[PDB]
Amino acid sequence: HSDLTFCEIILMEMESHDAAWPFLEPVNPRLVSGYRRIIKNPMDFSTMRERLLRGGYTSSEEFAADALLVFDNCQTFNEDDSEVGKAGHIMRRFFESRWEEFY
Ligand SMILES: CC(=O)N1CCN(c2ccc(NC(=N)N)cc2)CC1
Ligand SMILES: [Mg+2]
Repeated sequence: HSDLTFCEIILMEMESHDAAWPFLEPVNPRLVSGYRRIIKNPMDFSTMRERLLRGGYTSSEEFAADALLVFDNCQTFNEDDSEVGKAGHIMRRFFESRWEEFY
């Protein structure tokens, strides 16, 4: 239990973060040329939200794996100096620092 309440806090905080806009909804491969081919396990904050609300996280580590998948994917598809990439670095650093001051 106590693991999952910290997941709620950090996901709520990532959901309302300024730099969260690229990650709130699943990427739409129809709009994003080449995303289907490059990103084999897409992940986003609303899917983590859907899974967290339904209970589908056994431990905080599974939650963290999805979080890190958001930022691993962001770095695979977007150049570091791109507008989405810059947002993603800000979000990844945010997650990592928040996660470490809980564990
Ligand atoms: C999460 C991720 O990797 N995404 C890449 C594709 N997305 C995107 C949005 C806006 C621009 N820029 C523009 N002028 N339309 C480029 C790409 C957003 C999600
Ligand atoms: Mg990693």
